[PDB]
Amino acid sequence: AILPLVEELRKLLPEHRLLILTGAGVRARHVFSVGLDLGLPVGSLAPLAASEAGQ
Amino acid sequence: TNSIKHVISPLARQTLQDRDLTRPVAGKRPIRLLPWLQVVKIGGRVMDRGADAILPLVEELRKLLPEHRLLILTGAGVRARHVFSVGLDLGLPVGSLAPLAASEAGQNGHILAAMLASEGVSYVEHPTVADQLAIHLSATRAVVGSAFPPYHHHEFPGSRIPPHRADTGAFLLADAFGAAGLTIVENVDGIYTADPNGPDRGQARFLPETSATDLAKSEGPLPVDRALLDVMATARHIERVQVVNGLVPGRLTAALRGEHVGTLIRTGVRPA
Amino acid sequence: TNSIKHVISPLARQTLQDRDLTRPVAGKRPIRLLPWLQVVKIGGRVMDRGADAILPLVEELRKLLPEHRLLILTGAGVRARHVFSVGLDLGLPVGSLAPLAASEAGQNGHILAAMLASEGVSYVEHPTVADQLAIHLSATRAVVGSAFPPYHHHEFPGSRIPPHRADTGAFLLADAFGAAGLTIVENVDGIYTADPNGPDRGQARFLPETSATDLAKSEGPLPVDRALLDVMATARHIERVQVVNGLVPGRLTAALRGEHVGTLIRTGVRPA
Amino acid sequence: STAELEELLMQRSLTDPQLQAAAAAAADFRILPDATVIKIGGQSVIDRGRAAVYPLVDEIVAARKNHKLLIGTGAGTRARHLYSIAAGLGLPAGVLAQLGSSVADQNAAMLGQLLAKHGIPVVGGAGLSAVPLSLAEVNAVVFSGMPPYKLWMRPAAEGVIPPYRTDAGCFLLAEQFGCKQMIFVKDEDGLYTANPKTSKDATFIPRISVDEMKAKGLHDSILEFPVLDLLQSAQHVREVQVVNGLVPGNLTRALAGEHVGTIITAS
Amino acid sequence: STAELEELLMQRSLTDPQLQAAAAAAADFRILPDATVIKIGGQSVIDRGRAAVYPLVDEIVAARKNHKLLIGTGAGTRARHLYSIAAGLGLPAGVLAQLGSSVADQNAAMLGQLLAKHGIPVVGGAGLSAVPLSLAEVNAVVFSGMPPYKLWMRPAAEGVIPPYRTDAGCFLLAEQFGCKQMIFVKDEDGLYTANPKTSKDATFIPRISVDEMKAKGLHDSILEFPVLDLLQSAQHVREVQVVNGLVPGNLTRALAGEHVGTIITAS
Ligand SMILES: Nc1ncnc2c1ncn2[C@@H]1O[C@H](COP(=O)(O)OP(=O)(O)OP(=O)(O)O)[C@@H](O)[C@H]1O
Ligand SMILES: Nc1ncnc2c1ncn2[C@@H]1O[C@H](COP(=O)(O)OP(=O)(O)OP(=O)(O)O)[C@@H](O)[C@H]1O
Ligand SMILES: Nc1ncnc2c1ncn2[C@@H]1O[C@H](COP(=O)(O)OP(=O)(O)OP(=O)(O)O)[C@@H](O)[C@H]1O
Ligand SMILES: Nc1ncnc2c1ncn2[C@@H]1O[C@H](COP(=O)(O)OP(=O)(O)OP(=O)(O)O)[C@@H](O)[C@H]1O
Ligand SMILES: Nc1ncnc2c1ncn2[C@@H]1O[C@H](COP(=O)(O)OP(=O)(O)OP(=O)(O)O)[C@@H](O)[C@H]1O
Ligand code: MOO
Ligand code: MOO
Ligand SMILES: [Mg+2]
Ligand SMILES: [Mg+2]
Ligand SMILES: [Mg+2]
Ligand SMILES: [Mg+2]
Repeated sequence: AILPLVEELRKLLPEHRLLILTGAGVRARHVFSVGLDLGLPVGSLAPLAASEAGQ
Repeated sequence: TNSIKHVISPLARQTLQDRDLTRPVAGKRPIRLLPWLQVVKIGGRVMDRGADAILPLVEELRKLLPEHRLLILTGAGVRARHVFSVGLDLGLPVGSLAPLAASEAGQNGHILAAMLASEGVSYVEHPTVADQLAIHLSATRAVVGSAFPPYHHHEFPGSRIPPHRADTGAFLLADAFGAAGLTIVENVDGIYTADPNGPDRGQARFLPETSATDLAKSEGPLPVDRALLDVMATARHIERVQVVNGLVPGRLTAALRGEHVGTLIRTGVRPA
Repeated sequence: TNSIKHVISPLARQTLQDRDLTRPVAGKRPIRLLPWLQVVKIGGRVMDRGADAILPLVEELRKLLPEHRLLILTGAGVRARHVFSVGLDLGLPVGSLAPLAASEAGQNGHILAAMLASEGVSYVEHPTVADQLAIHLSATRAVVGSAFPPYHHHEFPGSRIPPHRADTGAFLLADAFGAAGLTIVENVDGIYTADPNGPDRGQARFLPETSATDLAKSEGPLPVDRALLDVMATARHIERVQVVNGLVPGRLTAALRGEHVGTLIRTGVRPA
Repeated sequence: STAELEELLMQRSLTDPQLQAAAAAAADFRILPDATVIKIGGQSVIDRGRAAVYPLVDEIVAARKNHKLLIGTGAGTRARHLYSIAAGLGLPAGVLAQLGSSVADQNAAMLGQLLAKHGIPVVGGAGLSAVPLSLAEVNAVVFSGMPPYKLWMRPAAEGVIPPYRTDAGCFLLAEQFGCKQMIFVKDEDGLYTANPKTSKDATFIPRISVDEMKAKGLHDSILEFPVLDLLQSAQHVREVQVVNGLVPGNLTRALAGEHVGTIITAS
Repeated sequence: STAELEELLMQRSLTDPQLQAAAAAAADFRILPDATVIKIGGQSVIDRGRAAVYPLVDEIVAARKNHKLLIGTGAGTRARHLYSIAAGLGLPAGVLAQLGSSVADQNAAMLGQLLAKHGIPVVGGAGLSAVPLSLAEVNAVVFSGMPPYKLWMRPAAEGVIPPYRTDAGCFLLAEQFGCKQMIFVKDEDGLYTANPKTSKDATFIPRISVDEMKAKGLHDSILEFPVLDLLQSAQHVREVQVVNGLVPGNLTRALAGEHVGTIITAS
């Protein structure tokens, strides 16, 4: 899914000025499962998912 | 003895008139050279109003440059009508009048480029556009040009009025380059059923959307050429063209962003 | 019957000779197209010295590019004097000599551009200066050109010597473009009361500052044309022009920054 | 009735039919009414070389003494090579046109080098080359047939092959400058029912109209079909003649008005 | 035997000697066989001004009534100034060529302004300027001399001075267009053993070949030496004549084939 997307973007750059923001996905679901098993509050989980987005 | 010296090729010994022999070679759909290009055709009736209409337009464009890579083509306007008046009094044929109007287009373009020079914009002649538009656009963001196509002494007959005018040339360019979009700027909100500046303006009803066929199969005036519709029928890349009023701020910007602020004309293209 | 076909406009039915009728339309002060432009006219007497004077100058310019957007216009020098001597032996009129000198200017420019090419500099010919200057400067930082204006066979009569030379053309350009500044580079510290290379060398007093009028009313030689002093009076944007010696390093760089290192000539322009 | 024309021109749009009808009612001026246009095929003639070109040069040097000649060149097979290449890449009709223009210009250069000793030049400016067309010492010019629509070429319904090529360039140059006759010099006696080089049963055709020509549903023609729609829509030149330049005298006889080969009439 | 030529052209490389030999066996076509090329020195003639130019203008307007004339101009001393400058700067031969082309064009412009009242124009396109040559009331043109090799010049073995200057331009224009006669108008009666302006013991030379000219090991010549290698390799024009344009009549006598100055023969 990424390689086609990457080519599309490669073809879009000269057309637009782009800010491409990524999301987290499933790893965030895992860290949620864990943090909830531990009883952590939502404010403790937010950054943990932001990180998967950043990666 | 006097046999022909052929260069070996798939199209050798052909006349290029038999489609069954060219289709295996040239029967496929072409590519886009400048798919990242946006084309904007300013009408001459706009530029003829002067500062009152140009300065706002100039500021809008100034704000558009960092957003798009622009080819701004201009039209002729009323001076072309005058030169037609004269040339017809003299009995000149349409091929004699075509360049005389292309020139008024080019002068409008020179004007606009003078107003935009502070931003890195300049006017480029028809050969520069054709052969080398990519570099002139890698340097700067927008370039201005003339919309009338160079059919000057070779224009099509049938009418004493050149049928291939600014709109047509802009579309032909855009569809050749495979541009992202063509946008037309007029002095009216869009296309109607009749000239709203004419006698039957009371019955004129706005058309937010339509097809090239519905218009070409109709009769009556238009803010755009009919040859434009004829070529739309044979387009390859461009699927829609938006006609918008440039006297109204913000509509050109929106149109470049794909908004439906004026009239949409669907071509004969079938998307995937 | 044979009446005139007019195009409706404020200036219709006018000759453009009656100022009372044009002033309501054209009597206002114009705008600046390239207000961010700096113009530098190199004299030909400089380039005629060769490497000894050009290489230092070239390094200075190399160090100026990232600081300014430059139009470097060259002058003719002595080859033009030779072609004048010949054309006068032949009895040719001034309009026939003008282009012959413009050419020597252009060749000096080609030389300089060759020396600066490594930095992205090139020579334009003059159609391109008039129209496609903004883009050629959005690509790179400096461009070289000829200073002699194209009055080649349309040169003004009265003198067997083309009065409209490099200085004049540079100023006319700059004042049209509304440029930020015009700077002239000569082989002398500036302007004097008399030629410091001539017989009156001893009575020559340096003039750090003066006006175009004080000079035009005067009589005697100058390192600059007198037509320059005539056009200065009709200037619109340029308020001062600095003449500096390019054989001395750092003076050009300073002049571009507004320092008083040579001679300052105030035009007829009134500031705000 | 020019006042109505003027007020319409200034007010209405050029798509206004009242305006088009007013304009059609205008005068008709012929710029080179005494001139004759001929198109020398590239693939059919020039690409044959000496045997087909020297005789034609003779015929031309001979005819210019009694006629006024605008000689347009064709492109040939180099253009077909280029078209094949560029189509293999998917490049559009405009580019192909840019390319064929050059082939037509090369052939013109060759012909002009052949004819220079006879005072016949090569002109970018065929219509307004007033001097050569005026002097009986010259009375002829060589131009190159491919039209100026370079990149703005109207593409065909199907494909990237430019439909308007040398044939159309020459014909339109004739119709514009009000020339008296238009001739196509090629490698066949005229138009048949089919390409005689492929089919041997192909039947000759001495005369025909455009409508009949379309009704025949020809798969291949000796002319570009768009030229027919142009001819049906022209004002000055209403017929063209196709002849064989390999046959000596055919061109000279045609210039005199004879019916040598095939004649195609708008109506 | 053209089929072998064609198949070789399509298959082999143009360096293939079989191909070069086939090509040499081809035909020859002279484009302006009745034309005569002359070169007006810039430093030797034009840079002298009135005294040397007005008489030549007279001679030319006189001679054009019996000969076709292609008058190429030389550059002169302005070019030498430019070369000095550009060499001091270390710029290459191509640039210097770009520069000298211009001096030659200025001189041509001057000469054309002198000759316009006589119907003699200045033409870029000199060889195919067919019209003025087909006419007897013009029968001449001025084509500035410097060649088009502007930045692609073949540099010399040593230095940045362009070796193929005006002399070569005129001579090659002659050889190409198959002209009948090639003349160099300069400030000396012809070729000597040494520059007479510097060595008054130098001996005149009425006639000589290229081989003998090299064997003499001339330090300086009245022609560019590369022109000799070109002349030894030409096919149409096999000899040139150098004359003095300051002497009245010499040019006219030469155009008539007379031997008045120095004659240089390839063989
Ligand atoms: N009403 C709905 N319409 C469409 N899809 C839905 C709907 N409801 C749920 N989905 C599902 O939700 C999934 C996306 O979930 P989510 O938005 O969390 O992932 P994402 O946005 O791609 O990742 P991230 O949240 O990290 O950006 C889709 O795969 C889709 O199948
Ligand atoms: N059906 C219609 N719908 C809308 N406007 C129409 C229609 N028919 C005619 N017009 C009129 O046509 C005018 C535009 O004419 P035209 O298209 O020749 O000018 P332009 O395109 O702005 O200039 P140029 O032709 O030089 O590009 C508009 O001002 C409009 O009033
Ligand atoms: N009043 C004066 N003050 C200073 N210099 C003068 C004066 N009068 C004459 N000169 C001399 O004029 C010379 C410059 O002449 P000129 O302006 O024609 O050359 P240039 O401007 O360098 O070259 P070009 O004219 O091609 O630009 C200087 O070298 C200077 O010695
Ligand atoms: N119906 C037909 N009648 C006659 N000739 C035909 C017909 N159909 C095809 N042809 C062929 O078409 C050829 C001419 O077309 P072609 O374009 O190849 O040559 P040309 O047009 O003279 O050259 P160019 O296209 O380069 O100008 C002739 O050689 C002929 O054999
Ligand atoms: N061996 C020689 N015999 C005759 N003249 C010679 C010889 N060597 C040098 N010269 C000199 O060379 C000069 C001609 O060469 P030069 O190139 O200067 O003039 P030109 O070629 O006519 O001008 P341009 O080079 O500008 O076309 C003559 O003035 C002549 O005195
Ligand atoms: O060979 Mo062409 O391109 O049909 O004239
Ligand atoms: O003076 Mo020349 O003609 O450049 O050798
Ligand atoms: Mg054909
Ligand atoms: Mg319109
Ligand atoms: Mg007037
Ligand atoms: Mg000066």
